[PDB]
Amino acid sequence: VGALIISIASRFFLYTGPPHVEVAAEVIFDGIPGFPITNSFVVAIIIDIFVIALAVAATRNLQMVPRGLQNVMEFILESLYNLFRNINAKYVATAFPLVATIFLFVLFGNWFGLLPGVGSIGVCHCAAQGKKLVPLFRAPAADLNFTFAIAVISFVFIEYWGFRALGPGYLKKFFNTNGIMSFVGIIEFISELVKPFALAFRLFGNIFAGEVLLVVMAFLVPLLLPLPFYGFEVFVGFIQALIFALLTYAFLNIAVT
Amino acid sequence: IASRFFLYTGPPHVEVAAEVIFDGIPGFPITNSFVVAIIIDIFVIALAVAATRNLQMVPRGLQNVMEFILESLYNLFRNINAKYVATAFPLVATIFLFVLFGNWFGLLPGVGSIGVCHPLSSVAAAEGEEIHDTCAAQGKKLVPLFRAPAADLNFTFAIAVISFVFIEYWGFRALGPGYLKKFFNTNGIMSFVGIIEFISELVKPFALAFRLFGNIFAGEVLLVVMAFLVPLLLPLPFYGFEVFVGFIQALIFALLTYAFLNIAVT
Amino acid sequence: MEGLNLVATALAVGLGAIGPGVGIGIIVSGAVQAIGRNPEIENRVVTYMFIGIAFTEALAIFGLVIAFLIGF
Amino acid sequence: MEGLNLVATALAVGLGAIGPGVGIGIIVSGAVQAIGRNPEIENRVVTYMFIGIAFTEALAIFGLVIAFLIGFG
Amino acid sequence: MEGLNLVATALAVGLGAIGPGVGIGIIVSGAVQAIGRNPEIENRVVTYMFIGIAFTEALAIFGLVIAFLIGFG
Amino acid sequence: MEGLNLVATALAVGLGAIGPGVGIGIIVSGAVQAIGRNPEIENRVVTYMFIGIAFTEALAIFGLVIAFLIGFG
Amino acid sequence: MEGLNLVATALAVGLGAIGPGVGIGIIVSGAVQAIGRNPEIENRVVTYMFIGIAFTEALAIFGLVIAFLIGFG
Amino acid sequence: MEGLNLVATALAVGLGAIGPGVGIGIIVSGAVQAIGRNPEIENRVVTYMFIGIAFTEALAIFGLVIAFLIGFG
Amino acid sequence: MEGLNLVATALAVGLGAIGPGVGIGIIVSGAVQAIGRNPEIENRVVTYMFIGIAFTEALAIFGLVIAFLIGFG
Amino acid sequence: MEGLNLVATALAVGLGAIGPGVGIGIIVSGAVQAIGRNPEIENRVVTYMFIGIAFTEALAIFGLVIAFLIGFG
Amino acid sequence: MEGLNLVATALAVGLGAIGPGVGIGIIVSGAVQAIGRNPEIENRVVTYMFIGIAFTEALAIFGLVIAFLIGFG
Amino acid sequence: MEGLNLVATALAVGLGAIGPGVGIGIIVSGAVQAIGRNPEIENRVVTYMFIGIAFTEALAIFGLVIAFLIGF
Amino acid sequence: GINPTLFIAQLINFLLLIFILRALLYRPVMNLLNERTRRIEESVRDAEKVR
Repeated sequence: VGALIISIASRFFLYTGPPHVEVAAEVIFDGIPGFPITNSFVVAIIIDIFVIALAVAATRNLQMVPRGLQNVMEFILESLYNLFRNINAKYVATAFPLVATIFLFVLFGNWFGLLPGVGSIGVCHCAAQGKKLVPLFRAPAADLNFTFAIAVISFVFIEYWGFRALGPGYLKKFFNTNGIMSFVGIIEFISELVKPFALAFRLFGNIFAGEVLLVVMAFLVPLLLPLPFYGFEVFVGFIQALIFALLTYAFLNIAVT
Repeated sequence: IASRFFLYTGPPHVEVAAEVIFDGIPGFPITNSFVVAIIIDIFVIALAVAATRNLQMVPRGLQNVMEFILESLYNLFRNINAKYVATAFPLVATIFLFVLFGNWFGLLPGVGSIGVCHPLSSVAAAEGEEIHDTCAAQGKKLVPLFRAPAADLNFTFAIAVISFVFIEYWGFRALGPGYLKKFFNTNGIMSFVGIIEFISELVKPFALAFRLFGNIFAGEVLLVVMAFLVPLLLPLPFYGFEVFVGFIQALIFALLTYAFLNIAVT
Repeated sequence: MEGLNLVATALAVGLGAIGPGVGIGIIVSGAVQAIGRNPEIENRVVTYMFIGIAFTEALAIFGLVIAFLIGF
Repeated sequence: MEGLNLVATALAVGLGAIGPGVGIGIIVSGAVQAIGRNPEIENRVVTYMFIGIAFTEALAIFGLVIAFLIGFG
Repeated sequence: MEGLNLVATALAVGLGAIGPGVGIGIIVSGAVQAIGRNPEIENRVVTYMFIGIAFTEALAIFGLVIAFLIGFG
Repeated sequence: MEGLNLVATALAVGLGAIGPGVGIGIIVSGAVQAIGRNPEIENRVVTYMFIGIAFTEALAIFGLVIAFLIGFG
Repeated sequence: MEGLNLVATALAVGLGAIGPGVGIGIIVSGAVQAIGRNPEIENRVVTYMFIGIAFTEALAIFGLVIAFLIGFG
Repeated sequence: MEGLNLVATALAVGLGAIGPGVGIGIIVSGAVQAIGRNPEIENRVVTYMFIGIAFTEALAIFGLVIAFLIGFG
Repeated sequence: MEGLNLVATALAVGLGAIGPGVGIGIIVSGAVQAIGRNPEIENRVVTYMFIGIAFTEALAIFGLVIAFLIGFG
Repeated sequence: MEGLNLVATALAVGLGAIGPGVGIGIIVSGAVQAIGRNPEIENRVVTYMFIGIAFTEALAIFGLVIAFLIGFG
Repeated sequence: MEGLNLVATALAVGLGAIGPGVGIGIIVSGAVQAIGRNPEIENRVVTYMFIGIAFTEALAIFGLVIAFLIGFG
Repeated sequence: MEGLNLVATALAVGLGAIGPGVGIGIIVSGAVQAIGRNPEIENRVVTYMFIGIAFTEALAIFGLVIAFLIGF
Repeated sequence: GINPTLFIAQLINFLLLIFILRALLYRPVMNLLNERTRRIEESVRDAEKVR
């Protein structure tokens, strides 16, 4: 294609308005007398349905020679299994399902955030009407509760497995050395304490920054300008999923050792 | 060891001032640094005369130490340039010895204590004491009769100017009209480099004098502040660092003078 | 003193860009240099490279998250 | 002050382009030094370089986004 | 006059992230180069590098928690 | 207090140029070192060099354009 | 001024994370490189690394103490 | 105030000295080291050196011309 | 207007921890590199390492003394 | 207020010292190392070194000139 | 406003610790590495390291002395 | 407001300490390394070494000079 | 979001998903991989047995 692109001035004809998407919390999807249904819980359930559907479609046959969707499903699992075998020797089977789920779920959550209608389709609670518009299908990782939940389950998993593998040694570390692990030990303890905060905040901030980047680049020029940033975002969603999986597995490996 | 750092006897504050003019009853008034420099020069002359009066084979005593220092200085100077290892030795060696003596004089007792004047008193629950001085009466400031000779800008400026003049004279001795060919030669981009080199050569003596005076003044001020912080046992590492730094700067001044002479020659 | 929160946000995001950006650059350069010298050890290297990049981005995202908390 | 907005936008951009620039330069220098020896790895390291470059751009673009969030409310 | 606590929190977090980021960057670069040079000494290396990333991160976290005491309380 | 916008433009160009400039310097140094090491891959190195330069220039371009948006309306 | 007290603690802890963080980072990078080059010198390497880490963390300790004194009064 | 223009142009010129100055330093050091290693390709990298120099100078010029727009108003 | 000195106290510590400790780290790196290759030279080089560490610590002590002077008047 | 021009000149000279100073330091270190590695090509690299200096100092000179303009009119 | 002298003293002392501290660290690390790789040349290398340290410490003491003149003048 | 001249002088002298300090550090490290590699050329390089420091010193002196122009 | 009830609800949702996914395809895929590597090892052993 030629570089003499003249459609870059489409903001005059198509103005998306100011970046109204600035909410740092959840918005209720449907009014239910029980617990509220957030904009992220509904897309979490949608991702659950999609993951279950692909899992049952790729394992309905259990063909010896994987082909089509079965090979696609098996390749990423083989890659993750080889990765965790490289990281640790005998703890791959103990932690593989949890890390694989916590990778795939956040992968599909970040990939859903780039889908059209995330920042546009919504429900009145619309500027012409008297009800303020709230967006629909807010990415689950943008919600803080989901990130805190995965961080705290990772912390529980690593602490429980370290304690089980090391007996009473992992419970109190080696604070009785008094020569070296007397000031390094408390630093390691506070690092472990703030590790779930870092793990949750990384994903939350990355996804929030990505979505506000999409909104701002739509605000500036909504034609052919945010394409490289959209490519970067669909790349960085998978990148952040792999980061979360690799970091939680490596933290488990360094805690058990 | 960790319970003898009493602060009941400490300075009320830190006296940081410029050069203090002495009384000067007769004509040509002198300063407090001038008397210290004269005393240091007298001591250096006495030591040199003691070394020279007993000169023979197998030196021992102060003469042996003087010979070792002279040999080390000669080796250091010949490591840079052997053309003027003996010709430029005099001024550099004298400046180094005078700087070392002035730096060592700053650690002697009585520096900032004797005032020429032309526990209960300490404040409780305070990091610093508030003990009044002897010369606090009559609105005086307890002018220090004893002070570091290098802590005055006049002596440092004079030494730097003399070193620069000596370097310029040695360069102009046998180099032809090379200063004009090296500075602003009007040969491509070399003119800017020559102008910058000339500016650096002009500012070098001011830089050296400022460095020496600032180092001496900052060492004295740091020692005073450390004494005001804790009465004793706290400033031992700082005093050792200052003692090492005095000799380091005394040697560095001579090394820089020799290097400047070599660079002007080459 | 209006607009002070904007200055706070700018300062936080700028410092979080300056620090972790240089950290990311150093990490990636060192890892690619090690791979170029020793391509056989690349599989063992890439995991730790991602770990370091994750830590740097964690600091930067700390800055950005505190900026978001300041803005709202 | 009334003028703190635009300065903040500037402080969002100028402070946001210091570290990413140095990181980009260091990344490209490392990739070039790693392509001088064993250019048959020319794909892989460059791919990692791309990973790295994205991360640097990410930080930079964050500031730019914040700048717009300061530039127009 | 009134928004100084927000500026304090922002400065605390930014200055606590600007330094340890470069620290962990050089830690990871050195550890990677040592791993590539001598894979047989990896184990101690890993522990030591984690000890390193135990230190600097904590310092950053210290700044963060200081900001956590500044924004609230 | 009306001159704060000029300070904003100055900061946006200055701090936006101090980053990409050092990166460009490191890129050129690495490229020249690689040419010294392996001239036959030289052209390929040169290609990647421009890419790296472009990215830094991109930031510099940003550091210019928003500055005008600070200078102008 | 009503503020200018939280900013003091913020700046103190931030710069005390700037300095010792990069210092410990360079310490760990050098130590791990020396470990990779020389395995059996690990005892003296570890001892000198710990000495340097303590000497570098003394500044961070001073900064934290000063910040605590400012915050408490 | 009535002096913010002077501060703006001074900061702009200073940062334009900061960035391209370090860029030029790194470029010259790398080019000189590579030329000393291998003078045969010297002229070639010199061109690239100058190219890099020009780019760095361009950034400085940009800052300078912005300061020019601050110098006269 | 009144608490600025407290902020100054932070600076008198804060930046005072930036230069020395990083330099200290650099020193340690060199020192440990000197033991990665030459074990028996440790008695010659640890003294110079301690001298450099003491000089950087003296700069830090200058900062701490200034902090004490501006924290009590 | 009153000292805005003085602060402007001081900041400009300080930035033109921090940038070009490190630039010429890198230039001289690289040139000296290259000369030590190859004394036969010394003249050429020396000229290149001077050229680099003749650029870098020039930038600093520009800053000083700008400061003097702010000092005078 | 009121206590600008103490702020100036703290800033000058902090920057004089920032710069020459890194300079001394680089000098000592380079000298120790060269002595470790060349144990028969330190007889002048140590002296050259000391004079470079003297230059950097002279700059630091320049900062300290100017800060003292601000605080007591 | 108080006197901004003190702040100006402090900033100028401090930055003149920052820049030329690191420049001198890099220069001395490079010269020491080169002397340790090839001592037979040391005089030449040490001459050049001093030249570099001179320029850096001038820059620092320049700051001090303008600092005095703000002092009085 | 700050409320602990919604937090615990999302946590329980995640636990239910990891438990149903680990028993749906993770175990069959792990068993398939184990069977494949057992097939490879018995193929090698049976070639040795052929010799």
